Amino acid sequence: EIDYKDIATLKNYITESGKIVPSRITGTRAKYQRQLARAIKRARYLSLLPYTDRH
Amino acid sequence: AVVKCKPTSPGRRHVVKVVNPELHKGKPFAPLLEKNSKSGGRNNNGRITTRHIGGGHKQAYRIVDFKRNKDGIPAVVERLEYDPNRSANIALVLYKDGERRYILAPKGLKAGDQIQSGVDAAIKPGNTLPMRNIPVGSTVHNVEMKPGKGGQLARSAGTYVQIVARDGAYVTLRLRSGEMRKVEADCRATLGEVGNAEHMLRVLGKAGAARWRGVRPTVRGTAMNPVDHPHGGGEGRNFGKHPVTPWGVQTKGKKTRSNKRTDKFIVRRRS
Amino acid sequence: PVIKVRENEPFDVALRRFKRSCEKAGVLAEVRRREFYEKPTTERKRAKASAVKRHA
Amino acid sequence: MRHYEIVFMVHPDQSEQVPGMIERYTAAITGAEGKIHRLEDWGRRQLAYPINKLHKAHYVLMNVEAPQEVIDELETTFRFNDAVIRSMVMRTKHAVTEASPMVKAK
Amino acid sequence: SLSTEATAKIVSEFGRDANDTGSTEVQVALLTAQINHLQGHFAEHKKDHHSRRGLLRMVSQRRKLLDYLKRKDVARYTQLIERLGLRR
RNA sequence: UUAUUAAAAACACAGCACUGUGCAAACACGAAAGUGGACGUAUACGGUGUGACGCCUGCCCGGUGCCGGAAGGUUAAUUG
RNA sequence: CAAGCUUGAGUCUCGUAGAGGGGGGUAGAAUUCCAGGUGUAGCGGUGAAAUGCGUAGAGAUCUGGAGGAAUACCGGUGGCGAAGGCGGCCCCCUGGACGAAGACUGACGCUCAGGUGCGAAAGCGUGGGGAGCAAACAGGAUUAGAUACCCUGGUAGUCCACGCCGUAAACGAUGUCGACUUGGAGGUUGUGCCCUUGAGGCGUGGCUUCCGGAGCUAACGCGUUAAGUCGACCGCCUGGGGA
Repeated sequence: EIDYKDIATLKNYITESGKIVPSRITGTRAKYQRQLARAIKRARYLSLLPYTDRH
Repeated sequence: AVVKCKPTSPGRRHVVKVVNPELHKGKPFAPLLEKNSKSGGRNNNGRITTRHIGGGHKQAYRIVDFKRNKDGIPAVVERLEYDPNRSANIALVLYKDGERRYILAPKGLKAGDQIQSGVDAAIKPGNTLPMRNIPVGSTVHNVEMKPGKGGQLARSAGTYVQIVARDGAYVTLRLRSGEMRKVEADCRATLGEVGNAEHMLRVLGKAGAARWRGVRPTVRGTAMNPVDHPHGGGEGRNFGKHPVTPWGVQTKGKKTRSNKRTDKFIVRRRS
Repeated sequence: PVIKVRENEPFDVALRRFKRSCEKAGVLAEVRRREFYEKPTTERKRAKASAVKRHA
Repeated sequence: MRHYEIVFMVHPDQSEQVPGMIERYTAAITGAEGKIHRLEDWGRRQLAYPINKLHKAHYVLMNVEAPQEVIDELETTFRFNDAVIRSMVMRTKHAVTEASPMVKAK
Repeated sequence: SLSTEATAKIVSEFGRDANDTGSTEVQVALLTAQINHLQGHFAEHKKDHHSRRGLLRMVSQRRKLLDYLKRKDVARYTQLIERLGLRR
């Protein structure tokens, strides 16, 4: 149920520089971590999330 | 298809020919033929002005529509035909009003495809539009350099041009030579690229195969006497001089373009 | 690792915060990792050795 | 007839051409025996990074059930339309008629 | 693979019942349908070796089923190979 | 191919390479008009060398040439 | 030989996970190059240097553009694949595996000389492309010498399409298939049960990592994913060199 349009939820799993946080830090399952990575990449494409802190 | 002939003769050993089963096996469209008399490379003074031209098979000229100014009216491809006057193949198209014309056959075109010219034509190979209505980055051919003059760029087999930039009333084109040129946007171009791309893979195989195409032998300048060529004679094989044309102009490097009239359109020379 | 020196903070604490942020971002380790080419077999062997020594 | 999720951004200067674009797209989708599950006009949104030296793009979301021919025509339309600065078509497992978080925020 | 409707149609026309999905005739017919369908895919994707391995698995499985059927009852074998257009 | 003392290992050749050429093309014949190139458009055309095919084609940019560079030095008519 | 049977082997229904494969598109970061603005004497490199670039304005910084290649974070003794291998995102075509409850066929099975197919990298042929890296090559160093390590460049190549090559420490140095034999801690992926208390507990499959018992082994070690106890078939070995 992870949606790339849920930026409020996706921002909890990215650092201050926009990088995805590892599953060891947030303690999320591997399956939902993969879903989160896919959703974050899609949201980066739609310019809803930044690729980096620069641009 | 590209096929290699079996070496049943020394003249056939290296022949590599291009066969196209979709070409029309029959006579061309008569109302679009003209007499095309040979010249032997002679001008109106009767002098040889271009060497190594002469003989070859008799050829009839096909009136190819390079302007494509019949806008709005759809047309269907009847058949692809061999054209001896150019490296590309030509397509006989039939407009809805009953007119038949010859166009350069783009890549992928086949009998039964529908093409159209004009500002409202769809973006697909074979359609002709003013270059300001063509998306930047697309690959086109049969490009005009003056509006309404007729296509002059990218007409050889397999050639094409890509529009790299558009600004104001001009577009920038990357020609097959690698040169960036500016052409005003009202000029027309046909989508896609010219067919018969494997034309460059053919191998003539024997000396006579070039004679059929009207090419006479080329004598090396170093094989002549000093009175005939700057590369002169010598006892044995001697060169000892910088390579030049038969008229003494340095070849192998010396640039000969001298045209200040069209320099404003050359964005960047080839390299 | 953007650090905005907020009001009522000395320069030294801002510099130490900048260093802490740039080390938690891992930019120096990455730019030291990327300066030479590491063959795929080399990086696989290194990852395997690190995963093995992470067992104590 | 598969389900798709279409998101496309329009140039901010072309915000009033968006209703006409949506009208044409729904016409093309329902003309081919297709359905439209969800349609959301998010309006202008600040871009996370500049796209074509631009900020504040206009977002639209569509959830349609349509064959592949009309979806290919829609992708071609997006590619050739100069106002659509960015688009993305994605398949979904089933129909989605729930309001997206972008409009669920209100 | 094959859709559910095509599979049901094959099972119905080649089976002794609508539930006889395990008969040798039904299996050979399904494998032949999948091979014929894959033929068009591999005409366009000549460099897809990973899927061609599954295609050859299907071919060999159909061959073994046809051998078993011919050894078991040759009459049904002939009816099947004429109804499906086999024997090279 | 040396008509009439030389038919060859010479010339040509298919193939290869370099180089020029964006079309009013380069180039050639023309005091010029113009014509050839070509009713062709860089998978095209001209020039040069090499000479099917096979395996290959190493080092030198000091000299000469060509290409690029534009700061500086030198430098024509002109100006006075 | 004939007729059976369902437990081996397959088919169907519904779902699940996956860098499995082929095709097309697109995104951002970065390197390089081109043009311009600011700006001035250094930059680069090394153990130290020098070759190299730079007052013809380099390096630094800012703006715009071009092109190719690879996809940071996720990312993990994680996943998929017969093996080789597969890593941005999206779409199209497509193979395999697994699980739940049933229905179906009824030994249709295992292995396989010869045969065929796939087969990293390098290499070859044709046509493209070529940013970075970099055999050969050139120069600067080091050295007794330095045809090397180090430095500055740099061609093939690496990239794409189609063919060829058929080799690797192609490794788990462990052929495939099946049965049986104490355990512990994990990972990953289904599924079932219960005020579901909870991100819960208890079962039940598939794959997978580490330790270890009997046993086996020359020892090291393997140890239910065996190198233990067996069965079927195949490949291979017979002292070191020569080879």
